[PDB]
Amino acid sequence: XSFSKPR
Amino acid sequence: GPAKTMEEASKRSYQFWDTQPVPKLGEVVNTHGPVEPDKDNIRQEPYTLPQGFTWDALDLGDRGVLKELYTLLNENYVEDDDNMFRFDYSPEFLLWALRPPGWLPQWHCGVRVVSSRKLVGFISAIPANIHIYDTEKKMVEINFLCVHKKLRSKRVAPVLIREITRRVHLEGIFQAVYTAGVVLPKPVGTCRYWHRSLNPRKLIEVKFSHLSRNMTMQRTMKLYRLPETPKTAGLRPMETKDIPVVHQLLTRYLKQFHLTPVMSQEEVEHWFYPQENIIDTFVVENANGEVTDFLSFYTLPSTIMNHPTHKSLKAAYSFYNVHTQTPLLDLMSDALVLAKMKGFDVFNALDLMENKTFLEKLKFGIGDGNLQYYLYNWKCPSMGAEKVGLVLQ
Ligand SMILES: CCCCCCCCCCCCCC(=O)SCCNC(=O)CCNC(=O)[C@H](O)C(C)(C)COP(=O)(O)OP(=O)(O)OC[C@H]1O[C@@H](n2cnc3c(N)ncnc32)[C@H](O)[C@@H]1OP(=O)(O)O
Ligand SMILES: [Cl-]
Repeated sequence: XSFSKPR
Repeated sequence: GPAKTMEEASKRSYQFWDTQPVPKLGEVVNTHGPVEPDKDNIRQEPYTLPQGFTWDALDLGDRGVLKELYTLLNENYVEDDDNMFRFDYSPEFLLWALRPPGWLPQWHCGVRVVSSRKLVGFISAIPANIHIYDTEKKMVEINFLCVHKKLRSKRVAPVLIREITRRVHLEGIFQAVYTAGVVLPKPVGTCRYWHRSLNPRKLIEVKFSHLSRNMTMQRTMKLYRLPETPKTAGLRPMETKDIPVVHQLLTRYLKQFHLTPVMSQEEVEHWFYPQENIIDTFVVENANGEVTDFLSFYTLPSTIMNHPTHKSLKAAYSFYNVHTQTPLLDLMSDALVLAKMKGFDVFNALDLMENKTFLEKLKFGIGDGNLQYYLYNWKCPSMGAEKVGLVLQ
C-alpha cells in the first residue's frame, strides 16, 4: 500500500 | 501536493474529500455510524471522464488484459518517497488480490484512451465483511488506485473514486475500507512500517538501507544472521485439512481488536492456502496433532528504479499471525527464518495488532512510511495501531 524503507 | 503527516495535512484544503461522506480532519469523533443514508435510487450513467478517455471493466481471466493491468501498475503504481523503488505486483498476485470470493467484474474499473485503447487508469473494489467496534458491516475494500504518470494532476482520481463508489452502491453496499500512504480526511488509525533485514549486503548495495552509525559490513551481516531452520516444534506448511482450524484460530484471535475482517471458511482458504510467490502460511501442529498457531506473509517484490536491470528487491510482508500456545516472539522468529530460507531480502511488518511486542526485539528497524487506515461513510472514533487487526494488500 505504502512503500516504506528504513529511516 | 499529497501530505504524509497530519501536521502538513491539517493546513491544506481537500476540494474533493470535503464533498465526500467522511469526517473532517479536525473532527474528534465520539459517535458510531453512517455519515449519510443508504441510497434508494442510484445514478445509472457512468461519471464523465475527460475528453478522449473511456471506462472499461477489466476481465482479468483474459491473460492479455491482466498483462495490461500488470504493466500499468509495474510502471505507475506506488513508489517510495525517494523514487528509488516501485512495487512490482505479479500477475498471479493480482489474481489473488482481485478475485477473492465474491469478486465482481464491474468492480475492476479501468480507464482507457479512446483512440488507442491504452490502459491509463484503474481502481478496484472487492467485497469484505468488516467488524468495526461493535458493528459488523458488509463493505468493500478499495485498492490499486493508479493513474498513468502522464495523466497525473488532471483530477482523474476523483472520477475513478466516484465511479467505483457508484458501482458499489448499485450492489447495495454503502461503506468501504482502504489504506493509503497519504493523509486524507480522516484516518481511523495510523500504522508505521518496520523492516527486518534478511540479506543486508544486498539491501545496502541497492541503498534500501545504509551502513548505520559506522558498523562494518562484516558486523552488519553477523548482527542480522538467522538460524538456518526454525525452532518451533511441529511447524509445517498449511494444508487443506488445516483450513477449518485456521479459520477457527483466526476468528477467536481477531476478537480482541477493533477493526478486523470477518472471514468465511472459503475466504480463509483463499487468503491463506499457500501459493508459491504469493502467500505463505505455516501452522504449528503439536505433539497431540492439534494445530495451535499459525504465521503468514505475502510476497511483494519491487523494481529497483535506478537499475531496473539489477534484479529486484524481494520483500515479504507479515500478514496474519495467530498464537495460542507458541509465544508470538518465537512464531515471528520462525517467520524470519522461513523468509530468509525462501530468498527474501527483507521482512516487513506494521506496528498493528500485537506486533510492537516483537519488532524491536527481533531487530526490525523503523521505516519512513506510514500506512493510514480509512473508512468511507462510517464515522467512528479513531484507534491506536495496536487495535487495528486488518491487513490489506
Ligand atoms: C461505498 C463504496 C465507496 C468506495 C470508494 C471509497 C473511497 C476510495 C478512496 C481511494 C482509496 C485508494 C486506496 C489505494 O489504492 S492507495 C494507493 C494510491 N495509488 C498510488 O499512490 C499510485 C501512484 N499514484 C497515482 O497513481 C496517482 O498519484 C493517484 C491515482 C493516487 C492520484 O492521482 P493524481 O495524482 O493525478 O491526483 P488527481 O489530480 O487525479 O486528484 C487529486 C485528488 O485526489 C486525492 N488523492 C490523491 N491520492 C489519493 C489517494 N491515494 N487516495 C484517495 N485520494 C487521493 C487528492 O488528495 C485530491 O483530492 P483533494 O485533495 O482535492 O480532496
Ligand atoms: Cl476520533
